[PDB]
Amino acid sequence: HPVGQADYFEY
Amino acid sequence: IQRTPKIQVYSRHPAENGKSNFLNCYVSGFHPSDIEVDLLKNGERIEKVEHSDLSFSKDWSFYLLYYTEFTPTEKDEYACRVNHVTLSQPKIVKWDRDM
Amino acid sequence: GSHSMRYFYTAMSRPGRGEPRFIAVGYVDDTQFVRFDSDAASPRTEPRAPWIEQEGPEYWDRNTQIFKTNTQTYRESLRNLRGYYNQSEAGSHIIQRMYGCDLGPDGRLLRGHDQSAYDGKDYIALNEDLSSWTAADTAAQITQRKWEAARVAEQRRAYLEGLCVEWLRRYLENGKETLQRADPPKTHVTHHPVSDHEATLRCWALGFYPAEITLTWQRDGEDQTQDTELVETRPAGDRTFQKWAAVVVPSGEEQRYTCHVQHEGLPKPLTLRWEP
Repeated sequence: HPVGQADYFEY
Repeated sequence: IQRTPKIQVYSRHPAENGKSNFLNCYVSGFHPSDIEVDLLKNGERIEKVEHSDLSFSKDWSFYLLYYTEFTPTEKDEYACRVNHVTLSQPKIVKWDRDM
Repeated sequence: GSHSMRYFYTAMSRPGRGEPRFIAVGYVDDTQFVRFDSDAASPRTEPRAPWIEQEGPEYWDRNTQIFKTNTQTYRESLRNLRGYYNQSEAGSHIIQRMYGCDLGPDGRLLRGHDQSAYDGKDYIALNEDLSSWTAADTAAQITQRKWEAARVAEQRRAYLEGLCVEWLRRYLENGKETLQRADPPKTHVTHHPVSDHEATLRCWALGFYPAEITLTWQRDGEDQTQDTELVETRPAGDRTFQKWAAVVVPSGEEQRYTCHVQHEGLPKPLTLRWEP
């Protein structure tokens, strides 16, 4: 399962 | 910068004349990801070739497997033809059943 | 043995040809199990291994929500990095990201990974401590600052030590007949003269899983690294992999050469010779 919310912030 | 593709052409199973098999062209080590790959039978493009989903290696270079069903014969010639931004001309690699 | 899960994201801009494409694939070891492609007619998370099909609608819905959200976020990120490098709007650029967890043979976390690249070069990586970052240049230092301010590492760590391991263990159980089965290489040595006084010995390995393998030639018991032609391990299309290693030897000296094969699926390494 991929990560969710931890990927919210842009580079 | 950019990395030119490595190319291997080979069969899924050991080749036996008259027995159905899969013809593979594996392209790898390239960047960026846009790439054009044709499988050829006696110089002509095979229709309906399938390919794997785009992924990449630990060094960030991309790889794809293109494949189609084929029945090898003594006389039929097979090849893979690849173009990429790094190549001034398409590169053709012939199928050799010992490689 | 040891096992890993990884997701591989590629976001690619293409000015004048629509919005950037986002693709995600997921792997357990050398087995792909999911895909998502924003360029699909109807973008959705799709199964790519039989053992994942048993997951319920909520699984597929959540995955697709995540990848659709990422599609948008990575488009913004592409824009941001174009600016960090003072690049024009004319060129195509690529962000890649690979993350996931490694387990040891006891099923315990060995370590986590979360690494990104821009145009094929290292950009930023989560350190093994899962707490600090390594930025490759002054552009990535901007991302690092942003991610430090928002405590991103803490969230990545929570996933890598928690859900990542939990789901990987679940997949390993559901797919145990394949994911936990090593198939050893089928091996042979071929011989072809290249002239009157030299011949090629080629050592083959076929039908193996996982892809990790070591294939070497020795002459009189000495490694022949510089004289060996080794091809990249390549997929057969039936889950298994193939590799060969070749040496050109003086005619009459063939029996001085030995091929050695190591693979998870072999109890003990193989030693092979050409058998005329």
